Amino acid sequence: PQITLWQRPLVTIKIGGQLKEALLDTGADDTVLEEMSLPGRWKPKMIGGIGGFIKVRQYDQIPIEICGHKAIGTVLVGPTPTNVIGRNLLTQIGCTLNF
Amino acid sequence: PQITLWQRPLVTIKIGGQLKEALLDTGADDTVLEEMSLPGRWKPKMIGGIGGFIKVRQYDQIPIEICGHKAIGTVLVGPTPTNVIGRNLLTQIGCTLNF
Ligand SMILES: COC(=O)N[C@H](C(=O)NN(CC[C@@](O)(Cc1ccccc1)C(=O)N[C@H]1c2ccccc2C[C@H]1O)Cc1ccc(-c2ccccn2)cc1)C(C)(C)C
Repeated sequence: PQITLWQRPLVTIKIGGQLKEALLDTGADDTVLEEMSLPGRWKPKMIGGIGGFIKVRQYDQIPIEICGHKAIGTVLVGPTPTNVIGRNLLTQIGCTLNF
Repeated sequence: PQITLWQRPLVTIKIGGQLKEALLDTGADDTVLEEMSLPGRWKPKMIGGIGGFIKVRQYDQIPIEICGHKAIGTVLVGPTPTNVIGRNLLTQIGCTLNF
């Protein structure tokens, strides 16, 4: 689909069998979601944004659906102000910017 | 043009008679650039992202050119870790997400 940007590019994602709302963010390198539970062991990671950095838990090879498009990749979990889908997953669903 | 997301979507912008590199950020509500001088009146604003909030100066009706596409709008100036082009300007150059 083609999503204009007059409003936030919020979409429904499915992870761990649950539906959540997330922001398609071309400015984000990675994908970070609000506190939730995920299987397996996690690794530490520090991600930086506009206001500084936050510590997050890194889970790899996690199945995640974005607007119906299936993806399997790294999902970060921590105190993010909002759920954000970064380029690591945007590339998996074949997303591009066009103008 | 069509910008892939394998790498950060960086483009050249023209503003305040200066040439700078900025990031096309669909996850950004506003456009915020690192410290620079801009003409006209301004007012303080607190914007938040991963990490918390930072204080920036808000300049309105500022002419800007992105990848050859002219537009005008609000430009924020402050201690942002990187130059960001938000939705307020992405819409003007007809930028959309596609997959
Ligand atoms: C390489 O680092 C990243 O890609 N970080 C991601 C990220 O923050 N991306 N962000 C964009 C993030 C976001 O879109 C997330 C958000 C969306 C909605 C609500 C709250 C947060 C954002 O903050 N948006 C705000 C925003 C941003 C600019 C102007 C106005 C506004 C208003 C808000 O909409 C861009 C960015 C890139 C690099 C550095 C950086 C850091 C250190 C060193 C060098 N560079 C700092 C900011 C993330 C997510 C933490 C993985």
